[PDB]
This record gives sequence, C-alpha cells and structure tokens, in this order.
Amino acid sequence: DCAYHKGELVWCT
Amino acid sequence: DCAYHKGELVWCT
Amino acid sequence: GPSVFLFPPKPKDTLMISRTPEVTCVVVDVSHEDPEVKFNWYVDGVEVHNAKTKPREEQYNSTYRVVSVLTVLHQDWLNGKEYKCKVSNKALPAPIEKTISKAKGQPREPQVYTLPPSRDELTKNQVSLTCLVKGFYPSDIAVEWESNGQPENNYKTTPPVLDSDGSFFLYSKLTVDKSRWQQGNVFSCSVMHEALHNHYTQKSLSL
Amino acid sequence: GPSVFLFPPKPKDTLMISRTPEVTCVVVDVSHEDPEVKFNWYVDGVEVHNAKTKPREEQYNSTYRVVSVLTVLHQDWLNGKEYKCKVSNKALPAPIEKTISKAKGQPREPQVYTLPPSRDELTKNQVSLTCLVKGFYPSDIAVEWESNGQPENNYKTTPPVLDSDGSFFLYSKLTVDKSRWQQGNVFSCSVMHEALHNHYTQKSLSL
Ligand SMILES: *[C@@H]1O[C@H](CO[C@@H]2O[C@@H](C)[C@@H](O)[C@@H](O)[C@@H]2O)[C@@H](O[C@@H]2O[C@H](CO)[C@@H](O[C@@H]3O[C@H](CO[C@H]4O[C@H](CO)[C@@H](O)[C@H](O)[C@@H]4O[C@@H]4O[C@H](CO)[C@@H](O)[C@H](O)[C@H]4NC(C)=O)[C@@H](O)[C@H](O[C@H]4O[C@H](CO)[C@@H](O)[C@H](O)[C@@H]4O[C@@H]4O[C@H](CO)[C@@H](O)[C@H](O)[C@H]4NC(C)=O)[C@@H]3O)[C@H](O)[C@H]2NC(C)=O)[C@H](O)[C@H]1NC(C)=O
Ligand SMILES: *[C@@H]1O[C@H](CO[C@@H]2O[C@@H](C)[C@@H](O)[C@@H](O)[C@@H]2O)[C@@H](O[C@@H]2O[C@H](CO)[C@@H](O[C@@H]3O[C@H](CO[C@H]4O[C@H](CO)[C@@H](O)[C@H](O)[C@@H]4O[C@@H]4O[C@H](CO)[C@@H](O)[C@H](O)[C@H]4NC(C)=O)[C@@H](O)[C@H](O[C@H]4O[C@H](CO)[C@@H](O)[C@H](O)[C@@H]4O[C@@H]4O[C@H](CO)[C@@H](O)[C@H](O)[C@H]4NC(C)=O)[C@@H]3O)[C@H](O)[C@H]2NC(C)=O)[C@H](O)[C@H]1NC(C)=O
Repeated sequence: DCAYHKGELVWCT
Repeated sequence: DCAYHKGELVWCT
Repeated sequence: GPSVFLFPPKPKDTLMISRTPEVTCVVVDVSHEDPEVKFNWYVDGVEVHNAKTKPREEQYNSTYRVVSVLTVLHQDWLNGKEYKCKVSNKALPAPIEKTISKAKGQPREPQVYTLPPSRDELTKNQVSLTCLVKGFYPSDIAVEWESNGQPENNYKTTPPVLDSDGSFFLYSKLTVDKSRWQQGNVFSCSVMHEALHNHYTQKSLSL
Repeated sequence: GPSVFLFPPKPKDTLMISRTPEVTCVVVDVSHEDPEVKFNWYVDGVEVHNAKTKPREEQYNSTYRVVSVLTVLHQDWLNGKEYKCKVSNKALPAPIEKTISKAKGQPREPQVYTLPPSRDELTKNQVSLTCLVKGFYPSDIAVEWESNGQPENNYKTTPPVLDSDGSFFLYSKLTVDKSRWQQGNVFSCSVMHEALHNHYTQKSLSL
C-alpha cells in the first residue's frame, strides 16, 4: 500500500 | 519602571 | 570566460514516483562569437548520453545562457550516486567540472509536531498554527498545509537550520481565521522526506 | 583596489542602554605598498569626528585590513539617521562612500508566544520548548532563553522570515531533557526589540 499527497502517487511499499 | 536582562539594565521609561 | 552551475532535483520531484526529477547544468556567460557548448555527463564516472539540451535563450547582457538537463532516478539519487556535468567551450582553456551529489550523511527521519495557537492569541483576528519538524537529515524536504482535502494557503516555512546533534529542523506557520479554528476544522501539516515511511507523513491539528 | 564594508551594530547594543552601539567601517584588501586610509564620517550629511581607528592588521594574503569604528547614540540609530563612511586611499581613483541605517518602516510590536512541547514528546528523551516571535519590524532582534535566573544553554533560533503583511517572524526552540521539564521548572523566552516596551519582554512556560 502506498502514500498519496494531493492524490498524486508518492511512494509505495 | 525598568527592564533588565539577566540583570543588565535594558531600558527605562 | 564562461561559468557554470549545477543544480539538484526539486526535493518533491525526487521523493514522489508520480514525478520525474532532473539535474540541471547551467552555463552562464557563454560568448556569442563561440556560442557552441558541448557536454559530457557522468554518473559515478560512468558517462551517459541520454540527456536533453534546453532551448538556447539570449540574456540581453551580451551573453548566452545554455542549459543541459539530465533525467535521474528517484531510486539512485537518494542512494548517493554522484552526478557530474562537464562543460567545454572554445572560450575556455580547459573543460570545467562540478559534481552535484546529495548530502553525505546517514538518512535520519523527521518528527513532526503540531503546536496549537497560544492561549494568549485568541484575541487576534487570526491565529497561528505551528508545525515543528525536528531531527531529520539530509535537510532536503517539502512541507505543506491542508484542511479537509483542501490546500490551505497563507502559510510560511522557515529555512532548514542546523541543530546541534547533526540533524536539521524547520518550522512552518499556518495563518487561519480565528473563526475557522474554533469551528474545529482539522488542518494538516504534510511532510515529505527520503527518511520517511513512503516518504510521507501528515500530522493533524484542531480544536 | 580596496573594497569597503559598512556594518550596523548588534541589536543587543542598540536596545540596551547598558551597552554601546557602534558602526564599523571595514576597508579590506588594503594595499601593502600604500596602506594609508582616510575615513571621513557623516551622520546625515553632518561630518562627525568622534571615531577611532582599530589596530592595523596584515591578514596573510598580502593585503591589510583597516577598520574605523564609530560610536552611535542609541536614540539616533533607532530613529533612522543615515551613517556615511567615506574611504580614500592613494590606490583608488575616487573615494568610496558606503552608507547604512536600519530598515525604513513603521516600527511594529513583536507578539510573543510560548508554545509547549507536543503531546507526542513525553515519549522522546529531550523535549521542545518553543517561542513564536511574530509580527515585528524591523527584523533586527535579540532572543534568548532562561530558567530560574540562569541562561538556558542549548536552544536554536531560526532566521527572521518575511511574512505576507510586511512584518517578520522567527522561532526559537529550547531543547531540554523531559526530566527537567517534567520537574516543574520555568523556562522563559526573553525578547528585546525597538517597538517593544522598554525594548524587552519575557514569556514563560511550565505545566
Ligand atoms: C549575463 O546574464 C546572466 C544571466 O542572468 C540574467 O541576465 C539578465 C537578463 C538579468 O535579468 C539578470 O539578473 C539575470 O539573472 C548572468 O548569469 C548569472 O550569473 C550569476 C553569477 O555569475 C549566477 O549566480 C549563481 O546563482 C546561483 C543560484 O541561481 C539560481 O537561482 C536564480 C535566482 O536566485 C535563478 O534565476 C537561476 O537561474 C538559478 O535557478 C536554479 O536553476 C535550476 C535549473 O534552472 C532550478 O531547478 C532551480 O529551482 C533554480 N533556483 C531558483 C530559481 O531559485 C547561486 O546559487 C550561485 O551561488 C554560488 O556561487 C557563487 C560564486 O559564483 C557564490 O557566491 C554563491 O554564494 C554560491 O556559492 C555556493 O554556495 C553553496 C551553498 O549556498 C555551496 O554549497 C557551494 O559550494 C558554493 N559554491 C561556490 C562558492 O563556488 C551563483 O552565485 C546566476 O545564476 C546567473 N543568472 C542566471 C539567470 O543564470 C551573467 O553573470 C551575466 N554576465 C555578466 C553580467 O557579465
Ligand atoms: C585577503 O584576506 C581578507 C580576509 O581573509 C579571510 O580569511 C582568510 C583566512 C581566507 O579564508 C579568505 O577566504 C577570507 O576572505 C579578505 O577579506 C574578505 O573580503 C571579502 C570581499 O573581498 C569580504 O566579503 C564581504 O563579506 C560581507 C560580510 O562580512 C562578514 O562575515 C564574514 C563571514 O561571513 C566575517 O569573516 C567578516 O568578519 C564579516 O563579519 C561581520 O563583521 C561585523 C563587523 O565587525 C560583525 O559585527 C559581525 O558579527 C560579523 N559577522 C560574522 C563574523 O558572521 C558580505 O556582506 C559581503 O557581501 C556582500 O558583498 C558582495 C561583494 O563583496 C556582494 O556581491 C553581495 O551581494 C553582498 O552585497 C551586499 O548585501 C547587503 C545586503 O544584501 C547590502 O549591503 C547590499 O545589497 C550589498 N552591498 C554591496 C554589494 O556593496 C562581502 O562578501 C570578507 O568579509 C572579507 N573578510 C574579512 C574577514 O574581512 C580579502 O578579500 C583577501 N584578499 C584577496 C583574497 O585578494
């Protein structure tokens, strides 16, 4: 599962 | 009335 | 004669997969008799040729500014690969070079802290919301403020300042209306860093 | 040839009637063959002559550094008098005039807020006492931290940061082991600045 900022993919792990 | 700063006079008024 | 500067990726362009980071090589003060500038890129001594050259734009001070720009990889900027430009020009005894790595030092992650406005500041028309970001290395970072999905605006963020045990810290002040605050809206401080889980964390703040 | 630099006095020296503020006119890069420097001074067009020359020095890169220091009246500087220093040296086609003086802009109070350490920091070993110093003008300011009569040691103050209303802010975070904080100690933030009453205030923190 992944990190979103302003709904824009940051980084997933 | 005066202000001091770590005991060293600052200003008076 | 000519002179050259090398520039890192934007913090946020390097820390999000959505975006693509670039290293940028600017060669100011290029002649116009001998405007022709040729580059060589190296990544850890290894030359690379997939690298574009930006439109050559005229400066109006009797010089040209020619820039080369080279895509890099999120994966291997944060790791430490050492990017190196390399300008050569006819107006120039030998090729010039500088090498822009990142910050040699263990990554250390930032703690985030949301400090409500002071009791003594509810008189004022507007109140200050505080974000304490402490204990991160390198100082490359991005910080923003949101509320209910929306990008809260009039804020302002101190520059990173070195902090005594090697680490870095900044603050960021959001200014809201005392009204909004007392309604109890949540305002979040959003923080991106290479040493964060998934590069991202977000902390909350509200009545 | 020579290159001169005019310097304000420390904002502790202008704001404290105990202290004694000085304008400092530094002529560096002074020749070896021709090290004679003349300083005319002007306090608003008015030439003044109570300024002394500090001792000649070599520096080690084959140039002298010559410095003229000028006393100023607190009152004078804090109002906005232009200080001029006119340097002349045989190694110079014409005298160099350098002229300083504090920020033109109506002085404005610093509002001063002690922010505690985030709930999420009882966890941590050392904690974060915070001082918000906003809404002040000019940016010339002095901020220190103390407890029970004594200066608190290890703190750090951000550079002034220009704000959207023309005014200025900065933060200061004192770091102090939970143990201390937890033991009821009172730490205080001592700001001194022009528009402040008696150029000094103090706000404090506890439990
Ligand atoms: C002829 O004109 C050109 C073009 O300039 C322009 O011409 C006309 C039209 C006017 O409008 C000008 O005002 C206009 O700007 C002149 O070129 C200028 O030359 C100077 C010096 O010769 C250069 O200064 C350097 O600037 C960098 C920072 O520059 C960035 O920011 C600018 C605004 O601040 C922006 O406009 C620049 O383009 C550049 O922007 C970065 O670009 C990348 C990619 O494009 C982008 O991703 C970034 O976001 C962007 N950043 C922005 C926009 O903010 C400055 O950092 C350099 O400083 C180092 O070197 C100095 C010694 O040369 C030293 O004094 C500095 O302190 C600094 O030193 C370094 O410090 C770091 C830590 O801080 C340390 O780690 C390093 O070790 C240390 N290195 C040392 C000491 O060597 C540098 O000063 C201008 O960039 C350049 N202008 C442009 C637009 O390129 C040219 O000089 C003119 N010729 C004449 C008049 O004869
Ligand atoms: C021969 O040697 C001497 C000394 O050698 C020095 O030490 C040796 C061991 C070597 O390592 C050398 O590398 C080293 O330099 C050389 O003298 C130096 O000369 C340069 C320029 O030639 C001077 O540069 C200026 O610096 C000022 C700031 O000066 C302070 O900070 C220094 C450290 O940052 C510190 O060492 C100085 O003592 C001085 O410190 C302040 O002093 C006051 C007065 O006592 C004190 O109260 C403060 O507490 C103290 N602060 C400290 C200690 O932190 C800098 O402001 C200048 O930059 C401006 O000037 C640029 C051009 O010079 C210009 O392009 C910039 O834009 C900027 O311009 C100004 O900006 C402001 C606001 O933005 C405003 O006024 C204007 O907009 C603008 N004004 C302009 C443009 O006129 C400048 O860079 C060095 O200070 C000086 N060193 C010393 C110790 O005096 C000498 O050059 C050598 N000769 C050679 C190599 O040929």
